[PDB]
Amino acid sequence: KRQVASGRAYIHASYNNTIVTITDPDGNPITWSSGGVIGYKGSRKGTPYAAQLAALDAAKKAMAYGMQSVDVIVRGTGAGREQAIRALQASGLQVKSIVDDTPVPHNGCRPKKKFR
Amino acid sequence: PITKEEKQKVIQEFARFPGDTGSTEVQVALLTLRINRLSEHLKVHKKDHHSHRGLLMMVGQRRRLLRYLQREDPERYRALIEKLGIR
Amino acid sequence: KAKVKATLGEFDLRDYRNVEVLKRFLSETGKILPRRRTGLSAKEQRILAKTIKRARILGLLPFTEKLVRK
Amino acid sequence: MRRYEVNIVLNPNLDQSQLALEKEIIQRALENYGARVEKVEELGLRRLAYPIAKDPQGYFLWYQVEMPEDRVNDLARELRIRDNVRRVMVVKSQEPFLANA
RNA sequence: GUGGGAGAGGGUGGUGGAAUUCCCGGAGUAGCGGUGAAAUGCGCAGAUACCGGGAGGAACGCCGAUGGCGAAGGCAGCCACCUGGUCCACCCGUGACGCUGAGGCGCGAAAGCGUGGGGAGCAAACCGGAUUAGAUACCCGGGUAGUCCACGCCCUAAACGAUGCGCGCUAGGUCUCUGGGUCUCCUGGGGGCCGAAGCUAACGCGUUAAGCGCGCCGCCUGGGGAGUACGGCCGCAAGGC
Ligand SMILES: [Mg+2]
Ligand SMILES: [Mg+2]
Ligand SMILES: [Mg+2]
Ligand SMILES: [Mg+2]
Ligand SMILES: [Mg+2]
Ligand SMILES: [Mg+2]
Ligand SMILES: [Mg+2]
Ligand SMILES: [Mg+2]
Ligand SMILES: [Mg+2]
Ligand SMILES: [Mg+2]
Ligand SMILES: [Mg+2]
Ligand SMILES: [Mg+2]
Ligand SMILES: [Mg+2]
Ligand SMILES: [Mg+2]
Ligand SMILES: [Mg+2]
Ligand SMILES: [Mg+2]
Ligand SMILES: [Mg+2]
Ligand SMILES: [Mg+2]
Ligand SMILES: [Mg+2]
Ligand SMILES: [Mg+2]
Ligand SMILES: [Mg+2]
Ligand SMILES: [Mg+2]
Ligand SMILES: [Mg+2]
Ligand SMILES: [Mg+2]
Ligand SMILES: [Mg+2]
Ligand SMILES: [Mg+2]
Ligand SMILES: [Mg+2]
Ligand SMILES: [Mg+2]
Ligand SMILES: [Mg+2]
Ligand SMILES: [Mg+2]
Ligand SMILES: [Mg+2]
Ligand SMILES: [Mg+2]
Ligand SMILES: [Mg+2]
Ligand SMILES: [Mg+2]
Ligand SMILES: [Mg+2]
Ligand SMILES: [Mg+2]
Repeated sequence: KRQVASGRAYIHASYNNTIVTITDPDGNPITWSSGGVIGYKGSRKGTPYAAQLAALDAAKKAMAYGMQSVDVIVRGTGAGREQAIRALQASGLQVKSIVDDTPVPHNGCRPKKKFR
Repeated sequence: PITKEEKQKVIQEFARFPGDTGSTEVQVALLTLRINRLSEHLKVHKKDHHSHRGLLMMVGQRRRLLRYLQREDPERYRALIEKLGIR
Repeated sequence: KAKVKATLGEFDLRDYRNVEVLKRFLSETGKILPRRRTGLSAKEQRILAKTIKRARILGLLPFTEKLVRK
Repeated sequence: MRRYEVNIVLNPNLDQSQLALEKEIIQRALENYGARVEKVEELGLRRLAYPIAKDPQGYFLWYQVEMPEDRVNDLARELRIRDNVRRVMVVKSQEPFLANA
């Protein structure tokens, strides 16, 4: 009910999960998916296969919205951070460009004990 | 801070003779100038401790030079002290 | 590979306003390039870093950028 | 009195009345604080590397001046109080250290 | 003295972007988070993800180094101001004015104390979830003091180069930071690495001495008891000498 025909795709990948949000050229989201949206529940959500399935599910929902041309934004690092982009390439969506916009601070906040 | 104008003014004021640069009198004069400058800088900025250590060392050097002058010639020592208003 | 200073003129390392030449010393991202790729001495690099930060605060050089093709 | 360089980035969208007004206000600020103006370079419209005050562009000014030292910070504050002036960076003048001489 | 130089040296005020959190709004469904697995937890009062706006605190990515500065503790965005130390060249001035230093005085990471502010993130205590034979721990989710600032205390440390300060003498080689020079190089002054002689119980040190000498200060005399007791002094207390 939108007929967007073009937009962005943000891939947020971590070591516990990978999620894909397909949005429009001025930032508002259209659809999304993740390792928990699909069957997997626990650490299974962090596998590259779950990332591939999440990317494919989000891409098919975008097809339902009528998406053809997609720009890719990538934030984070984890298993399947690349598999998501590979499935997104071979999903049937013409990939416009891939961009890694992983937010990194300028040494602002103190991390948790795990991260020091 | 201390530019060449003020520095040369003080040096030509405290010289034992035209051309003299490193007389004990001139050394104590320039020392006392920087001493007063720093001590006025330390009226404000009470938390500047490294500059205070520098001031301690300058005080020590000026006191050593004054002790030497007092040992060698007491009259010129009195003249210098009265001219600068110390001790 | 070519180092930045090797292909450059007799330019001012203290000019924070010349974006044309200061852009050469930034990476694909907004990061300052190391001395391995700038071919500068320690003193030259130390001056270049401060001039780059000056230009950044004046909105002439990017604080950070986005990586492509990743 | 030392030599300084004042960089002024203000709103680009001004028309001639507003721009001349802001520029004459900067002039009056320079007069009131004892800033002898040695030279001036007006670049104007320039593409910023990052948006400043929601605007991707800015209007540039550069003044090489000679003024007393203890007044530089107060002059900078008075220059910043203006709304349209988005960036003020006063820099002590320096000699042109060269490279690849 | 003159003339140059490098620097996260200190203090004060200003100022920039990234990121976290929170709030407002848009769009958008069903989970997010987290782990070796999980669960507490959060989510239909609309979360997570995405976009725009606002607020606030704290810390400064790339540059960055095996680097620099400082007497030590220690000191990293940028700008301005106030200020300390230091190095080099000139061979200009004074003419032994020097070295060390019991006491004293000042400084002194973190944590801690008092009064008043501040509070994002982190986080002793604590509240829960797991794990386990048990879990008072490591792992996960919360969370106070605190961490931050002003002022006044506290005087400890693996406060380490486990190497007190100063001066002279005793092969070089190699990397480096910063000056000067007639600039394959030389000559100072710092930071490393090999290694002459020599030293050392050995490891190792070796012109940055743990070598050869000199001056002065501090300290040592088997381990446990024990940095405890008593006494004194200091401290609001903790406690310190
Ligand atoms: Mg997970
Ligand atoms: Mg303004
Ligand atoms: Mg500094
Ligand atoms: Mg400072
Ligand atoms: Mg919302
Ligand atoms: Mg609920
Ligand atoms: Mg619930
Ligand atoms: Mg509820
Ligand atoms: Mg708040
Ligand atoms: Mg680094
Ligand atoms: Mg200085
Ligand atoms: Mg002579
Ligand atoms: Mg003589
Ligand atoms: Mg001494
Ligand atoms: Mg003593
Ligand atoms: Mg202390
Ligand atoms: Mg403390
Ligand atoms: Mg307190
Ligand atoms: Mg936490
Ligand atoms: Mg915890
Ligand atoms: Mg239990
Ligand atoms: Mg000894
Ligand atoms: Mg040279
Ligand atoms: Mg040193
Ligand atoms: Mg050397
Ligand atoms: Mg031997
Ligand atoms: Mg050795
Ligand atoms: Mg020795
Ligand atoms: Mg020995
Ligand atoms: Mg003892
Ligand atoms: Mg015994
Ligand atoms: Mg004890
Ligand atoms: Mg007794
Ligand atoms: Mg007692
Ligand atoms: Mg008592
Ligand atoms: Mg104790």
